Amino acid sequence: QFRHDSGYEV
Amino acid sequence: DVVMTQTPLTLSVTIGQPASISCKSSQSLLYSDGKTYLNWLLQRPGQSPMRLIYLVSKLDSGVPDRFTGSGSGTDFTLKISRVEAEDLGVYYCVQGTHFPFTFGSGTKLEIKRADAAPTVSIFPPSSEQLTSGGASVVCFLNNFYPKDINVKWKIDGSERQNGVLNSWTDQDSKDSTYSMSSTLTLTKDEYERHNSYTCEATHKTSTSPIVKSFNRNEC
Amino acid sequence: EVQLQQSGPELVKPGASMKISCKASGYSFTGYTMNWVKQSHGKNLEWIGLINPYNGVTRYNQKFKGKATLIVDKSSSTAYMELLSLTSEDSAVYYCTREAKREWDETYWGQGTLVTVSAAKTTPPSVYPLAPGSAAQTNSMVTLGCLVKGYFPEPVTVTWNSGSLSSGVHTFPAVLQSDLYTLSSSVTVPSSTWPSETVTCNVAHPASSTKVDKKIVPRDC
Repeated sequence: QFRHDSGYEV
Repeated sequence: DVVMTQTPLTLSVTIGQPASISCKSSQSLLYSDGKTYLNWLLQRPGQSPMRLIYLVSKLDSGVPDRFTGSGSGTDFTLKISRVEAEDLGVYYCVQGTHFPFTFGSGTKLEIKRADAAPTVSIFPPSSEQLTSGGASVVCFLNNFYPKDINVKWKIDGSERQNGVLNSWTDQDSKDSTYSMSSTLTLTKDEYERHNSYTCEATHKTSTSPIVKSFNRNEC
Repeated sequence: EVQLQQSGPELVKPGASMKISCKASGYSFTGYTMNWVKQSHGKNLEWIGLINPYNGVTRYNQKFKGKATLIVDKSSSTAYMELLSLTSEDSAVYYCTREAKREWDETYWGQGTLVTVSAAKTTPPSVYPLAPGSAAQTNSMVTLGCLVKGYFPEPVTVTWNSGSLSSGVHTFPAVLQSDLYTLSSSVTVPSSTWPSETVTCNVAHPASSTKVDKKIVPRDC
């Protein structure tokens, strides 16, 4: 509800 | 952290009229991918928040086209072209560009409508409660408008202010009214000492009351 | 469809630690990040942190570092939040939410979990039926009610006729007095149906595992 794909990897 | 400042605190709008509410951020919400992660939520009475708008202006599935979001950078706006009673609740903006994600403090949308007198109902203590030594007298003042109504209690015709607890519902999304409940808590011994119990719907203006009474000794 | 089913309400003592669960279903659990949100007093919303169940990435709001721990159980598609070293200010409603993966994905919220931090014991409500003190009236609708008195902690759940009476109900916010909550509920029915047809309020109080029904009985006149 805040930012899509927020659990992005590095 | 990004501070999200919403104005106004509350907005009161007649059905059919427009609504506009503002959300300003203390930092740009433009992310490095060119997108601006500004969202609008609506929290209706008794429910979890639900997103209406994302990426500033995109409507979530099912949201009426009466809702539009706009803005850029640090200044954002949610508009309702014509307000419907079901739109009431608290609108929050929330930013997802910067960690930690942060919310505005909300704008409560309230519906304006014609005056409505409360339906007043008074209830004696139950036999079950009297059995156990208590005596709560309950009064409902239901489906009125506008929100500012008061209650006055009388016992044997004399005003009583102690032992009175009140609660109010949120605005009704079908008829845009308000309701209030008032409980006068007495001991069984005090309740049995008197006969007549009166609940009055009052106003802070020179206006006629709406009264309901019962008698312990007769119906 | 997609559902986020959270733990029921909890009473917990200060200084304990306790777990909230969020059971996800209807979607690929590891395909979406989960967030947790605190709402105090039905007012301000605060983002606690997120967890990506696929890769274990876990980001916290620094405010909640050392207060919240986020884990997932992929085997059961369940997200967990541990709240540590509980104090009175941890009393609140906590939500889990499912984030979008693609831009066009829907987002979802759980129903919320009400946490009450207190040393007090549980007290079940006393439920009293509310019937008019008059024998008759003018209005073509009659209002009845139930007083749900002296319970702790919140919440209770009030229904009428096991939920078949849903229109015309006002269930009011509870008031706190002498360390107990009291609320009331009103229902308004056609006068031609009462008292010929029975009206009952149903009151559940999870913390005391109690469920009671009270039939509205007319005054004897």
